[PDB]
Amino acid sequence: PTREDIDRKEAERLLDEAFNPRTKPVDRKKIINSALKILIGLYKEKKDDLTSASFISIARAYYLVSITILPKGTTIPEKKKEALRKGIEFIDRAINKFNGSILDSQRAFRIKSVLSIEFNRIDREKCDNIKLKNLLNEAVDKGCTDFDTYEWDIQIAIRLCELGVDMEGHFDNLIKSNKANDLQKAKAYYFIKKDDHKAKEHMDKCTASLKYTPCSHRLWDETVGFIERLKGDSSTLWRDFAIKTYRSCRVQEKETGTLRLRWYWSRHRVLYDMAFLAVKEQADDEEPDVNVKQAKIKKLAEISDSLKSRFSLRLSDMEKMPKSDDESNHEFKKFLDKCVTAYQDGYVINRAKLLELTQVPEGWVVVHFYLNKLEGMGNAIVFDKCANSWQYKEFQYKELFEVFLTWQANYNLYKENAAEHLVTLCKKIGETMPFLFCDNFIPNGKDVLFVPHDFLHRLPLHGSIENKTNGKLFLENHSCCYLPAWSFASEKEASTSDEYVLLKNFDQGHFETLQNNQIWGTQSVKDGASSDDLENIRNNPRLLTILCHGEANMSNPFRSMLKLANGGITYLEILNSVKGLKGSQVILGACETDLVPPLSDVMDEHYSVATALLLIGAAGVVGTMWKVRSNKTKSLIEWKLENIEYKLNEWQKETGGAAYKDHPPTFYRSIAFRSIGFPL
Amino acid sequence: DMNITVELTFFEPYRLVEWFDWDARKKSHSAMRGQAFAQWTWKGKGRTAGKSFITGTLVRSAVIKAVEELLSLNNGKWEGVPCCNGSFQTDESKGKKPSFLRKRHTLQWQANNKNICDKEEACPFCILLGRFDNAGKVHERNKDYDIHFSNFDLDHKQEKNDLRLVDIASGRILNRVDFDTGKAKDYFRTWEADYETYGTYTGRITLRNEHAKKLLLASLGFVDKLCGALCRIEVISEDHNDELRKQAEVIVEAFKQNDKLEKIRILADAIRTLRLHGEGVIEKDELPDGKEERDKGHHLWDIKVQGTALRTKLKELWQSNKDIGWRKFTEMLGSNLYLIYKKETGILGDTEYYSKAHDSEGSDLFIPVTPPEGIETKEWIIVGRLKAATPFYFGVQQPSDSIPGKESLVINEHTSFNILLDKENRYRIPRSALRGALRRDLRTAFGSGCNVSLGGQILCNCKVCIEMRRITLKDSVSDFSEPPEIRYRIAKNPGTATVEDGSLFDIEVGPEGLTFPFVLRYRGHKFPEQLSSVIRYWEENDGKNGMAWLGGLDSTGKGRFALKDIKIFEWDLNQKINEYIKERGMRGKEKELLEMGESSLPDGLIPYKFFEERECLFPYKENLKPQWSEVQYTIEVGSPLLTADTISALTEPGNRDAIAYKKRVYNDGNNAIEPEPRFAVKSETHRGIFRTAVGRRTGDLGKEDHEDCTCDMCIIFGNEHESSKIRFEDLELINGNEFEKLEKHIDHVAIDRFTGGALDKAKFDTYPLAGSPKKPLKLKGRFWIKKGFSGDHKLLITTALSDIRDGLYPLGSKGGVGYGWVAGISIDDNVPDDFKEMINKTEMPLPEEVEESNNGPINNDYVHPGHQSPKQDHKNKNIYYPHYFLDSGSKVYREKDIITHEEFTEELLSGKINCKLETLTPLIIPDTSDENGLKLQGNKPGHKNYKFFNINGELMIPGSELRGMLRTHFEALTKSCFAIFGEDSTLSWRCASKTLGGKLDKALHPCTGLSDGLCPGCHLFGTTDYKGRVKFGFAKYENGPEWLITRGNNPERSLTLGVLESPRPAFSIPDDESEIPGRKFYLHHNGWRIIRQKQLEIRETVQPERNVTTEVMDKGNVFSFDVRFENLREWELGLLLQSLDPGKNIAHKLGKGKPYGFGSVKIKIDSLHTFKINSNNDKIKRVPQSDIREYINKGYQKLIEWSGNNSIQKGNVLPQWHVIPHIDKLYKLLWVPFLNDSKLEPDVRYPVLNEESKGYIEGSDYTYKKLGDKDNLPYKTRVKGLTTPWSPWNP
RNA sequence: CGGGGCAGAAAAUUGGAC
RNA sequence: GGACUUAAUGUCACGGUACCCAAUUUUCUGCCCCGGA
Ligand SMILES: [Zn+2]
Ligand SMILES: [Zn+2]
Ligand SMILES: [Zn+2]
Ligand SMILES: [Zn+2]
Repeated sequence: PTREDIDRKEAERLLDEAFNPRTKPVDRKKIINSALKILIGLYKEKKDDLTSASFISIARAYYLVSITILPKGTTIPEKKKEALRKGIEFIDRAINKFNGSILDSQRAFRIKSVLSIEFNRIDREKCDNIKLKNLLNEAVDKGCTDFDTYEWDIQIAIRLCELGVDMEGHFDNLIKSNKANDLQKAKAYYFIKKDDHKAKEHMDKCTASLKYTPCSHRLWDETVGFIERLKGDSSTLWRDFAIKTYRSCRVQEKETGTLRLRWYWSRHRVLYDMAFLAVKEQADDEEPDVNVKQAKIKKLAEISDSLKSRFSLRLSDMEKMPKSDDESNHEFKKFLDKCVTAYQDGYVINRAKLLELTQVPEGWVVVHFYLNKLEGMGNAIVFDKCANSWQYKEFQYKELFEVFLTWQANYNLYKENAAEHLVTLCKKIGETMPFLFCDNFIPNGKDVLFVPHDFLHRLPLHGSIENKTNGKLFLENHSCCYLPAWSFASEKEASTSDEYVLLKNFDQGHFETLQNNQIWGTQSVKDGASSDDLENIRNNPRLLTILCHGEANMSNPFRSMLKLANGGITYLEILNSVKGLKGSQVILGACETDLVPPLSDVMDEHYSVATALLLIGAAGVVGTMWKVRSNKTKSLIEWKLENIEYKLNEWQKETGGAAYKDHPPTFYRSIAFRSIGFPL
Repeated sequence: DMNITVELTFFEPYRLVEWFDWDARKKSHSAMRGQAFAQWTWKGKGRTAGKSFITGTLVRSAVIKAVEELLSLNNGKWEGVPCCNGSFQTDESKGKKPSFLRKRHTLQWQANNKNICDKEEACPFCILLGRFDNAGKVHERNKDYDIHFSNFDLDHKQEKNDLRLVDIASGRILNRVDFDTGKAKDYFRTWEADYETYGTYTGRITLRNEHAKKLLLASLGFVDKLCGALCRIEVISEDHNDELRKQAEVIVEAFKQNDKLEKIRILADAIRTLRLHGEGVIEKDELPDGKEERDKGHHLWDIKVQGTALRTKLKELWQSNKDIGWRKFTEMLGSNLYLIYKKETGILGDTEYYSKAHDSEGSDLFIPVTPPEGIETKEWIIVGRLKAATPFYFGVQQPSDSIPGKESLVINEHTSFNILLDKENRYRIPRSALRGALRRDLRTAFGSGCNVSLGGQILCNCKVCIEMRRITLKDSVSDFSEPPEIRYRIAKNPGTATVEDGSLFDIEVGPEGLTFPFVLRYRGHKFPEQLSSVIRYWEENDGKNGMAWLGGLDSTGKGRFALKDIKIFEWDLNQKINEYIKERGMRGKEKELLEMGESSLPDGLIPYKFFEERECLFPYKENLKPQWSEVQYTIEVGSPLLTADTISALTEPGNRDAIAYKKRVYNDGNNAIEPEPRFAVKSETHRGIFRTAVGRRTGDLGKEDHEDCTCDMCIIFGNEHESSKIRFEDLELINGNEFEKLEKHIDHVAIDRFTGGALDKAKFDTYPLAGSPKKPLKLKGRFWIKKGFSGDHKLLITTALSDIRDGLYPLGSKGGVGYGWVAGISIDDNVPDDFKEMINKTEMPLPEEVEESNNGPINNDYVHPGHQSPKQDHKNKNIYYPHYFLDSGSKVYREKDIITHEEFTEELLSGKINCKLETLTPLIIPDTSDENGLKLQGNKPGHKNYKFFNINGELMIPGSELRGMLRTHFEALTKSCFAIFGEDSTLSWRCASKTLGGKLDKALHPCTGLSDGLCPGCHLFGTTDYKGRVKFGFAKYENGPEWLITRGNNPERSLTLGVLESPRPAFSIPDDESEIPGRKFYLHHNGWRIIRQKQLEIRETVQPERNVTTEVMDKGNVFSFDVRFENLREWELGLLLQSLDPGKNIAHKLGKGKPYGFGSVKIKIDSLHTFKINSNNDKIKRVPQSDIREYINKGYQKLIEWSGNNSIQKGNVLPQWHVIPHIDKLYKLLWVPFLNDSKLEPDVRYPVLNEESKGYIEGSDYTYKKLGDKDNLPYKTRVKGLTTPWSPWNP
């Protein structure tokens, strides 16, 4: 009708303006909504009718719709899948239309092919390779080779060439066209002419350009997919390609969002695993010099440390965000806006101080752990300061996980009575990693600093049992310390006062001898300490104990709060509030599982409040790994009050905590203590 | 070797799924999800029949689980024979995986064995498990099985093995709700069967080793659940609906032909309510007829459906059918008509998600749990009843989409909102809703929890899931099977304050007072304290309210239940397990336990006496009690109240246009519906008033849309993303027993603006509740507030309450004429102390009243010159006409930038006016409720007798008459359009060209839309698409001597009027050659003495029945009323004040008998207030005289600017209203000539009959004969005499 | 020589959010 | 007695609240004078 053409011409302005990246996504979503709602009403008004030319527009607008519906998801969006699935149905009917025009059929087939490419990208069981191959062949048959004006033809040609269809007759115009990026040129060079120099140069240019692209961009996804394809073909370029891409990613990640932030795209774990594998493989060679091998092992440790630093979170958590006055109001909003704009950009237009790994005090041994997911392997890299040497080993972790899960499940039901499975877990730990008890790996009589990985953070590594008839414990011959990451170690000189503080808040008077000692400080709030009462210590004391409860949060680490006689002080609040605990020693009463949530997968990057205390400036924390009785905590507090010049492993050993064979409850109650922090 | 046959019985609805092969099962998500249900297979291609069964592998799984639990409870022994740990693992190499791959924990114990189980000897556990047999993963002969489980088949023992799926199953939809926001997502659907008819299955079990018979039998007796319901295991038509759909299509076609299509929802889904009446109403035709001419009025029941009317109708069709029944007939007719009409008239986010089954290497683990030796296990049962304290609602989907077996499309949803019932039309509480509510309350009481995940490779270990894995419930049904009622709901446009487009829907709700059975079972070691806290929160006792919220629509207060008659018992599973097995755990016999004495309980079941009371549990004191806070208050209404109800008004036989709202309440005692209905105000209006007040206060109502908005309203009252944090309830009348007549009959009419007569099709009446200033109504209600509110939000709520108290927002409808005005609010004494302190703080402080300087009775100082023709004749010689016409214009000014109602503009005033009324001549206000009030319709029949208008014996004046009088005066003053007019009419002599609407000027036609523009009268008082800005109230009687007492034959407080009838438009327009003159007005005089003296033989066989008798009021009476306005300009207020009191020696007319000199009143202003709304929350104050005079002067300036003259200069000129021509002409009509000592009593009478009259006196020959011919009076002279006030007709 | 009119009309019956 | 209709050393589906947003209301004086077989 004469109304149909005018309506289509009016509504096409809004749909063609969608190729303008200037508009913010918050307005892009509403303008595309209007441009889609003007057209969809015609469907329910003119059911079983239309000119078959505005029918393709329903699918074309729907293709651009699944650009803003993708976010606000955790691991996979349920509406991005629906949008393409629905746009397929509204183009299948346009295909069956008998208009017979050449350009209209070409455009309809182009839209169908690109929608099917996206569907196959996000879903394989609903769109196999054979159907995509047939559809792309049909699209090529109609003459969809206008490479000089539309990048959709370039994408179609690249996808067809990656499948196994020879395309020698279009390579010249594919290369000549200026609307092709570096990755497309590299793919064309590699998959057609089997050349290597041009592919290396082009993808090197692409990787260099990638340094200024946020992680929300799809270019990272295409790059990782291409590198995976190269690895699958057993090529040689992937070893350097992975390392260069990892370097670019590490450079780009340093944006300093609240000093600890990420975006959680689907990749960035397989990329790190692939870089680790490439470095290890290129270090496995028999080079005539050992300095290059030492450099390679140091690079492996560097990669592990760079991965272990921060943690990622999802939009559901970074939206439902507790707020403060300084950082949460500005940095979080800026990061959110930057990430969203980056996500909705490439779909419109295509174009303290860190220390040194070798700076440790004499007589110290450092162990780095890494769990490889791409190959299901374990690693352990050690560095000896006196000998200036590096080593590495391997192990399997497929049954240690099951034993740990069994221990956790039994403990969650019978707290004390689950002490029999702790011995089994410790024995399994000792058997799985025998290099700990080897003189050629860790010399006996030294100090060990542990930097574990995801699910190894919850294992009592200091209570391992050697695999023999009369095996002994690890802490008997050594003295262990823990650290979530090497980036948390900072230079610190002990220049503090000599006062003691107390902060007690419990349900029953389990601590009666405590809170009545003469040595306690005058700023103690032993009768119901509150959230702002902790903020009243500013003289840098030497000891501080906080006897209270804890509240666990399952999704947001920033929402876990320390239970006090108030609304409670949270992770963000404890970072933004306490300013007077620098260089001191802290002791917590009894909690390590009241804050971290239970885990179901092999990975976990959650953090407790001990890391928060380490961040404000504390020089060390002492806590109990699981729930115990108040007698042991009170005895430890009194011992720490009496003296501070003695080690913790000596106290554990002299209390008869190494009698796991005789009384498992004694072992359970004794080996629950560990020390956090690195004495610099 | 033996063969035992067993049967299985269900006590709750169970679930059904379609049968697929194991290889082909991976294609269907529903088949993968429902792997533990009963299976259904078709019989033939393209069929709707089949048969159902239960596989023996599932029964085997349940039996071995029961065996494991029984062995665990007894430290791995049974009857003194020890058992081993068995085996539950297989190797992928040297074999193949089993078909189901367990994903839960396994109870284990100490071995305490000396012989390894082998082919020569095995424990009963290793015998029940097919360990050492000749049958593996491939079935070959069925004989090698040492123990075999066969399939279980449905018992169709009666007849007709050809069973249809539609007669056994039904469809339903469930969903998942997010804890933080309250919204839902990822729904899914299933099938539900009927356990009352098809609930028995028979199967066979074969066992060949006599070393496990006792264990197998005990395990069979220990199984409690299967296929989603509690189970027990023992060892031995087209014509009707087709014809009705055809008739519905016929009715739809007839309605479309008659051009009445939107009216189809007034027949359909409104005659559906006849199911609450019965067949008696149609069997006697007691429907409320239509009068409309007293001959054949329709009142909804006279249509054009290609035959006889809709009254010679279903009275002849119920007899035809008589088969489905009254209820089914009405319901199916209504549903078919509604569906047809909806079909005739009429993007993303659907997200129906099913949980997937994972498959990956290293994702299967064996986790054993070893409980401590010496621990004890128990089993607690809780019984009681759930009582509904408020109407409830459990939602379902349209029955057309719920057919089990069947199913390029976008969103299109219905509006009926059905309710969940069973096959016998009884009310039901599903187990899923109860489980969801219990889980939510448990998570709230614990303080922490998790959002449920559906993948589930390892089960969650949080605080809530651990307890929820031990809780079992039951499905509940009632004993009441009567049809539910229907609630209507609309929305208002904030701009024009009227009904918005696309804003109508209805819901079905149940009665309040019903009771349902309640069962809860917990198994474990120790009874938790959080569960006790939840139970105590749900219970009600000794001034405490139950706090159980179930179902949807919690924001409008639907579905608050209460728990009573609680009994708690306890089993002991370490020494009383044989008794538990023998009694089957009382599965299916819970009502007997609810109604059983203590001595009759079986062995093993003992009462539990350790249930903690309130105030002793740490939970429920820091978490549950401060969750919701209650505010209660009483509202006093001193005016008639009407919340309109249309379907009831057109259904009950009272034959009334509009009636009040009422509901049905169920009575627990004697199990019946209480036949006295209760009047109330719906909670939707209660919520809407508060929401609108808050939005207008904070200015968030003006936003265009709230798609992702997060304004203050979206925070307090919620939006489409997050639920609401405030919940309202009903306001119920409590003093209805103090009125001898609770409802009053009031009539209304519309008056034509040209002829002064009642318009056609403009008569209507209302039936509101009776309220008076000295005897007001009482309403009591409440609402709940969630914790976490800031001080600003509490201040806003308190300000809204104060605004409601002051009287800004009336309740109900017709609030612009004095209905539903609030007098005061009395807050209860149990509300929080801070709320009362804030109410006291925000209460209106002492206003800035003028210190009695110029704050007295504001009296205008103005003198009109008056007409001079009667001034020079003090001998009373001339004769004048009763009425004259006023002509002005025609030049009407219209405005396009009309003022919206959603903001208190800073430069606009808003206050109230108080005024008094004094009468000069006798006043008559008839009361048409009773046509025989004086009780004299005996010996004299056909003579109507009224009295004075009153409520509860208090003389009053309705606000409608005052509003109409001042509206007409303002229209005359401001030369606005004709609001009321008779568009179509014809004139005949003793055959005109056009109708009476054709001669009217184009500009004077009434406004019909908001685009062209609104004249000042319509822009100020209101239109059909624009709510007015002024309000009027009722006037009460204060003082006065008495009635007009006479001395005759009738009662002394009465009088007999004359003949008044039939105004004649065809008198001012001779024949097709003149236009209408304009508005018509009467004159003030003292002609009421002629009626009084001619009484007593005015009745003596002269007027048989054409006269009426009514009470009268004497001179010197005083009435007082109020006027409200808001968002007014300056000159508008000046004009309003000027029109309310033009000045001295000028009065108004009001009442019946105007052309006889009756009903002349004078109005004076007593005071004036104005409240200012700013950021600092200013208060009310009294304005002095200077600003009032400034307002009047500004109004004069605006009027003279509107005049358009430029010769007259503008400035600070004293107000002389006689300069403007039309204003002076209008003021000449209202001049009182007998006020001061200038009596000058004139003589105004209608012309008498020609020669055979009664009061005709000789002389001037004033009859119509002389002045009716074009020889003594030309037409132009007659028009000039009509259009000139105080023109004598004496010559 | 005669005579009663009106006992309702006009609009909104679903939109979105998932 | 049996197929239609199961497979066996492994079924947390009592693992999921049909859930969230909307004022049956806007406008209207129970009034009154000339006639036509
Ligand atoms: Zn055995
Ligand atoms: Zn959980
Ligand atoms: Zn809002
Ligand atoms: Zn108007």
